Amino acid sequence: SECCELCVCQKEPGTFGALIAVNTITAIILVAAGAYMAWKTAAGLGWNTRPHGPEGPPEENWLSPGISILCGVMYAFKAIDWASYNDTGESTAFSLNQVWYSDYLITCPLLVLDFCITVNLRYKLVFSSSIACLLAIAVSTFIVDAPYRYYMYGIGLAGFICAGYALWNEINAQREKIPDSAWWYLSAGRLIFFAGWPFFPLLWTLSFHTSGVINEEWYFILHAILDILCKAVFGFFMLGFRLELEELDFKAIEAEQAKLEG
Amino acid sequence: SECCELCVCQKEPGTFGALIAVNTITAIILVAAGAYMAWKTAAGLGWNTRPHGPEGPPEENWLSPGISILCGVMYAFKAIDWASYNDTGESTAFSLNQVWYSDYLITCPLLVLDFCITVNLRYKLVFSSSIACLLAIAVSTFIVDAPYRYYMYGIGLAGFICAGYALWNEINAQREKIPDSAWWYLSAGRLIFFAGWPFFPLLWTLSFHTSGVINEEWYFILHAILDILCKAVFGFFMLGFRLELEELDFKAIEAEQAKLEG
Amino acid sequence: SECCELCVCQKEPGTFGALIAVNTITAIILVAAGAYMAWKTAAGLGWNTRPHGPEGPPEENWLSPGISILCGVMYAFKAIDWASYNDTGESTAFSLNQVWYSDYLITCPLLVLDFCITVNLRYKLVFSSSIACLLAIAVSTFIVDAPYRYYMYGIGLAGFICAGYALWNEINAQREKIPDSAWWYLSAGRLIFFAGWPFFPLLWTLSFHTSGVINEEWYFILHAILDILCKAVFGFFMLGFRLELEELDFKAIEAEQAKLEG
Ligand SMILES: *C/C=C(C)/C=C/C=C(C)/C=C/C1=C(C)CCCC1(C)C
Ligand SMILES: *C/C=C(C)/C=C/C=C(C)/C=C/C1=C(C)CCCC1(C)C
Ligand SMILES: *C/C=C(C)/C=C/C=C(C)/C=C/C1=C(C)CCCC1(C)C
Ligand SMILES: [K+]
Ligand SMILES: [K+]
Ligand SMILES: [K+]
Ligand SMILES: [K+]
Ligand SMILES: [K+]
Ligand SMILES: [K+]
Ligand SMILES: [K+]
Ligand SMILES: [K+]
Ligand SMILES: [K+]
Ligand SMILES: [K+]
Ligand SMILES: [K+]
Ligand SMILES: [K+]
Ligand SMILES: [K+]
Ligand SMILES: [K+]
Ligand SMILES: [K+]
Repeated sequence: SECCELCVCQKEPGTFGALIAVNTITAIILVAAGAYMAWKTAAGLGWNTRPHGPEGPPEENWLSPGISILCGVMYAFKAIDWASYNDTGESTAFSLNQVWYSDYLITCPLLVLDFCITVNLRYKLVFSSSIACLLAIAVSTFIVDAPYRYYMYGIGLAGFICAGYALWNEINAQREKIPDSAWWYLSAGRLIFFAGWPFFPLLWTLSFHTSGVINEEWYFILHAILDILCKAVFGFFMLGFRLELEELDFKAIEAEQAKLEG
Repeated sequence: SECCELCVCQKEPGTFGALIAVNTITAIILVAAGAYMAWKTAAGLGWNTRPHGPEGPPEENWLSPGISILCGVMYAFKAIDWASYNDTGESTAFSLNQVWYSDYLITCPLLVLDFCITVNLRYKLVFSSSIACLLAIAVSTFIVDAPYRYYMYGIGLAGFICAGYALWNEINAQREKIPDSAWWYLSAGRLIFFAGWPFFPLLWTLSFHTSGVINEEWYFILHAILDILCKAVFGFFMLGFRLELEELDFKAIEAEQAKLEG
Repeated sequence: SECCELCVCQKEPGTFGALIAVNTITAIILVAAGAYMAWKTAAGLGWNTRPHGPEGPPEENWLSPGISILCGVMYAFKAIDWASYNDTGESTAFSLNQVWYSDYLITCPLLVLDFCITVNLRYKLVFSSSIACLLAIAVSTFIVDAPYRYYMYGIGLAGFICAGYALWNEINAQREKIPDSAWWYLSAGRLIFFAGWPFFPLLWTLSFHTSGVINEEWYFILHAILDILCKAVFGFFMLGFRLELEELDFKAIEAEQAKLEG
């Protein structure tokens, strides 16, 4: 039928509790992580919350909490949607669970931008737009029928590997500048970027529409954990990196000022 | 049926004259207001149209006329759409009247940005993106079915109140800088922002889909007046503010130059 | 029926080879042109590929290759879509051939921006957003029914003529600055802009939905050539302009430095 054997549209009303629970929990996690990040950025500069200043926190210091909070709002909307599936058995009109990877568009162009701004990686906009385009091909690979979904997957994967290589090069060409104390958080966010991301593309090969190992319910459940790790946990490592940099900057400024007085 | 009792889809062909008229009138108003604003910005700097310069009017001086003109084009498209409902009785393919608050997305992210640029309010992009996201929840609250539209409304209203509080704080933390002559126009645009906006959210509670006091025809008619007051009249007050600032700046420059010669 | 007499939906499975071929060829052309442009921008500054520097190529030097490559990816997706029409006889779920001029949105706001950045034309964002809005009216004129498609066409054409006039003025008010060596490429990209663009609007008058001279198959075939000329060939002239400017800049810097040493 319209709903494939392994879809959430074949599940009966009353059997969606797991999905609502997972999505509410992730909404809370993402929103609260983003709120901690927001508090940390507002409260102060470095690890010891040094008073910001007249201009306040930079506007890019809000990109990171921003994504986490927005993804949490998205997940709350998804859980509201899943609750309609539990009752009416037929979703909402505004379902963020209908189009797969449609929310990942926004989130990704915002995260790659974050990384590229914080680490001062070059071609910030280039990278961010490339990822938006590769995550538009991702949506397509879920909608487009069999033979052509694999052709589209090929294009998307080629570009993903190309952009990944270029990104790797950029981070490794900024390693010299990045202090060793701040590199821990960077390498952790990179690890999240090079392992965690390829996971999204490989889970495709075992998905409900491709193979059929993971049914749509469980695919959705797994993409929630992956979002906690991207979005939320990526931002906590990037927040850490930022704070380390800002504490080291405070230290450097204070030392420069000591030498200025002396 | 698909069309609720109090909808424009239940109205017979030939009974849409009022809607076409209102929407054409508002199109004219918004476009002409934006054109006056455009002329004023191009012609000169302050109230006495002081010759601009080599670079010309700043690109942000076009955000304000821009929105008004675009909303007027939107309303012209809406009136064309309403004319098809008057004749064919079944709308156009490209109807800006189908999805409610879908046009408000663009207009709002552009207006909050305007305010934040002109008054130099901090977190410009943050505020503008927050409003875009809260006006995406607004569209949802019109499409999503009963129980879940109120859950979504709750999220949207929470964020609206949060962003409103934050905005209020920002404007009041910039009051010291803003000259008293320019504050008149600011307080008027703020009044339009804190009263006029909450009106949009409260009319929801009495709308065709929520309660049923205001049928979709009249809801549409009221949202046209509200757009004249937001968009058009908001920009005339903001244009006024800008011009006041620019005239005071011209005065300050001329005084500084007199002291430079002396 | 839903498909008009002169549409690609009336063509039988197996008769789409021409469309696939044209769209694959254009995909290759656009991608390869954009890749040459990308190589040229990365490799060096001017015509003689002068080593760039620490910061590398400006982020706007990627807007031009970018569009060409993205339009090539779009056309590859279109050819994949056309192959489904050749086999299944009913398109893909993600068809870039469904909505007419929907891809032109992105491409156009990116190209006008390019021109305005490279030639330092004023009102860059204004122009780019105007074109995005006029190319949203373009999509409408393909979907909206008879009487109202001509009303929308009128609005779109009025704005197109207005923006065209304003653009002409801007380029002619920057002619004095632009060196004569670089003007060749500029006038060629302008020629592509003032002739080539009006072609898009005039082909509308003879299209499958308006008149019926050009059926949708051949309209699609012609819009592919027009994209090679816009996108691809526009960027090769703009790449040329950029390179000329950069070689002249290198020359000027080297002369200034000779005088600095002397
Ligand atoms: C926070 C959101 C994330 C990390 C989403 C990432 C999405 C991708 C890395 C998409 C990957 C792809 C697919 C699974 C579909 C098409 C092929 C790829 C590789 C672009
Ligand atoms: C110029 C356009 C304007 C002023 C539109 C504003 C729209 C809102 C303030 C939306 C308000 C909300 C709803 C009516 C729906 C969801 C809840 C709110 C408060 C976000
Ligand atoms: C690279 C993409 C290009 C050059 C697309 C350009 C599209 C236009 C110039 C659209 C023109 C118009 C229509 C054919 C429909 C509505 C009326 C116009 C003039 C805006
Ligand atoms: K901070
Ligand atoms: K950042
Ligand atoms: K998300
Ligand atoms: K989804
Ligand atoms: K994050
Ligand atoms: K002005
Ligand atoms: K402004
Ligand atoms: K509007
Ligand atoms: K509407
Ligand atoms: K306005
Ligand atoms: K270059
Ligand atoms: K450029
Ligand atoms: K294209
Ligand atoms: K098309
Ligand atoms: K190009």
